[PDB]
Amino acid sequence: LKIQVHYYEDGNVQLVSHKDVQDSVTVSNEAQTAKEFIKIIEHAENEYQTAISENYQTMSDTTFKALRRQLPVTRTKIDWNKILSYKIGKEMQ
Amino acid sequence: LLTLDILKHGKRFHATVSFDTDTGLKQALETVNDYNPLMKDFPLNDLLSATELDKIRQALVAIFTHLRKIRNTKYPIQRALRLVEAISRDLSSQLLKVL
Amino acid sequence: IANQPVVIDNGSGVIKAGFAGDQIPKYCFPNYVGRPKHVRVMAGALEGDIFIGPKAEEHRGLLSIRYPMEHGIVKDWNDMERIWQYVYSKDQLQTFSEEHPVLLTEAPLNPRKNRERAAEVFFETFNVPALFISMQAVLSLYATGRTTGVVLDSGDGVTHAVPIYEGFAMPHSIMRIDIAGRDVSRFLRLYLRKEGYDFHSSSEFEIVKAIKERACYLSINPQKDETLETEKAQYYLPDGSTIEIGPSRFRAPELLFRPDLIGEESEGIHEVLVFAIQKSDMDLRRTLFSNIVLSGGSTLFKGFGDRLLSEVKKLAPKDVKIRISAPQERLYSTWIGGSILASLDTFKKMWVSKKEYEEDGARSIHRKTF
Ligand SMILES: Nc1ncnc2c1ncn2[C@@H]1O[C@H](COP(=O)(O)OP(=O)(O)O)[C@@H](O)[C@H]1O
Repeated sequence: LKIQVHYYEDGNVQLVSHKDVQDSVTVSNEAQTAKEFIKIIEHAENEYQTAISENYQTMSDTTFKALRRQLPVTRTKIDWNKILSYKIGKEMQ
Repeated sequence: LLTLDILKHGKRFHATVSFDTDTGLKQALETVNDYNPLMKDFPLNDLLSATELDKIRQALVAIFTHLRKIRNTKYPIQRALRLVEAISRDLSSQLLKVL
Repeated sequence: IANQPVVIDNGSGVIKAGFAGDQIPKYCFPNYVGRPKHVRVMAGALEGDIFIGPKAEEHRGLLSIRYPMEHGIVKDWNDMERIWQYVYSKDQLQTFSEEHPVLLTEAPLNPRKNRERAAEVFFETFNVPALFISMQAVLSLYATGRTTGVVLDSGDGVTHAVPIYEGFAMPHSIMRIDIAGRDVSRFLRLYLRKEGYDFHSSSEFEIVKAIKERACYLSINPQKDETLETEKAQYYLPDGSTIEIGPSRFRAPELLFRPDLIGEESEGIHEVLVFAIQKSDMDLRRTLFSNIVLSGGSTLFKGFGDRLLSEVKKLAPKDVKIRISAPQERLYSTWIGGSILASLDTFKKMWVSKKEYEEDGARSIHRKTF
């Protein structure tokens, strides 16, 4: 189930994903495996779309925090006047 | 140095480190040493007793060729220009008595 | 330029001072002011009215000891001026307040007026060349040498926890309650009255402090020990009497872990630590739990650290290494940290010059408060 989504309003963003679904069932009958094939399909697709949405939900604090935090670990802004004015004590350990 | 040893042995690093850093003597001495050969053996006496214009010709060329070592000693711009005008001041004084 | 920075560690109960670079504070004495109560009759008596330091401690019976600072906030500035002036006297420093920059410890979350009027006092009556007000937790961590960790202090009038990350003391996680040593002594006085022994004189409250300093402990189980009758050890007064304490020795410092006994909606020390840690970045909780430093004289009770470990384990999440350090200089932690901080070359750029104070004013201090 490969997905490609592009968005470029005042920028550029591309979502590329796929889930290597793997499932099995014995071919019992035709109508049974037809709607059962749909059962596996509805399962994996509802699962996959929902999971993708929640991956978007947990992205401000996990993925981005792997790249760039929203706020530093001190949870405050930067006193540029402090860093430039004097060394924070980094020389001392 | 004994006083400095007193302050170092007494764990008071302030006056000891400031004795060399807060005093601008180190940087003053290094700039002094940068201008030290430039100030020794200056041919201004060649310009002093020069009444003949030919002596002044050769003197002027000699002084400037000795001054040519300011390429390696960072000479300032405005300082060099006031220097040149000072050279012209003494040139004018010599020419005044020459006339 | 000046001679050397003087690290004056304040404290609502014990002031501590000395020059920077010193190993231990050479000058420490209680932060009280005693003036006589009786009548001068015989000539040749103790001349002078206000006494501070060892002389005020010696002739303790005559004085009417009061405190000018309470809960890290100065209530009387005249007594504080005399105390600071006493620090610069011939009995403590023998120097002048004109050739020494001053490092000044100060508790967090205090009013702006403390820094403002204290700065006026120094730069105007003392005319110090440079003043620098700082926190106290930052100094205690500098004294231990490590750099990231919380600091749990409980001095005489305040108690707080500061999660420090490499020197940047996180200002959004400093919990602070006002239940410290002096208040524990006060509650101990109440319990001594309930025992039958009365101590109410101002120069007798100090005896109550002495009892707190050498006869109290912390029970591990707070209730199991209350349901038993202890051995009821005695106590010798300076007078020579005898006081059997009993249950009034473990319930007295119990106040720090439950300020319900004093009737207050504040929290215990353990809750101050856990809230100070939990109101921080989730990525630093394990590092903060692995580095807790105690300081302040109220952390000297018997069984203090052990009970703190038990309490924190009850509040911390499961299987997180909790580690509480407790150096041997909890009384001198902030001062030693001041000696390390002010003895650096960056302190020249870290203070506030007198010229700057005359130019901008108090706003310059709040600007360069860190
Ligand atoms: N052995 C002790 N046990 C319990 N409390 C003590 C002991 N020694 C001192 N104290 C209390 O601790 C206080 C000292 O803390 P202090 O140094 O005043 O902190 P700060 O100086 O930051 O106010 C004193 O008021 C005293 O009441």
